[PDB]
Amino acid sequence: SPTGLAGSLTNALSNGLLSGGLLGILENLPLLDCLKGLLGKVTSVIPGLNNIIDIKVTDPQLLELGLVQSPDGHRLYVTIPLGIKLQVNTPLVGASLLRLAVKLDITAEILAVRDKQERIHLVLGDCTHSPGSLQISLLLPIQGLLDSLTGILNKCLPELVQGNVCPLVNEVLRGLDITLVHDIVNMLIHGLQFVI
Repeated sequence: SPTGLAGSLTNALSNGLLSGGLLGILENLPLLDCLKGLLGKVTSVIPGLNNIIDIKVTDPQLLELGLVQSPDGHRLYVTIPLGIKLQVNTPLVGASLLRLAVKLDITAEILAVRDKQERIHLVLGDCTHSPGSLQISLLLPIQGLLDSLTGILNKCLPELVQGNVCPLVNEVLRGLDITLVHDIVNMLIHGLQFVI
């Protein structure tokens, strides 16, 4: 159904994000990089035996976007709610240790800026993980390992999602429908409010 800019922008973004192979990106997040003591050297030095930890990611999720327009009408902030499942494993004995639910929000800032030669550009300014949005939740005295783990995932990972997802956001933005972009730009640059 046809609608104003705010709601057009919302679906255009969802669609691009999905079609641009988000979900895939979320499913291939290099999580074992959140782990890089020397008890790791011991496993890597006994041939025929390694990695007593592994993390496969499952069930990527994009929830519905969210839109806010700055008070001076010059700025948009998109909220991008994400969700993954985490299965913590150990190849050595071969059984699941933890299955975890993780939710998280990226927010992208959208700007119009008039250049040098009287052109206007639609730009992705800031694009961060949203502080306070990281939320782990559990699905054998694992709690020693749970609180060590969910602790680790708290500065590593939001910066990891951010780094993997924002470039896609950058891409979906530029690839947007030309008239939609042209309309958005001219409302943002003139402070005209459309988001509601």
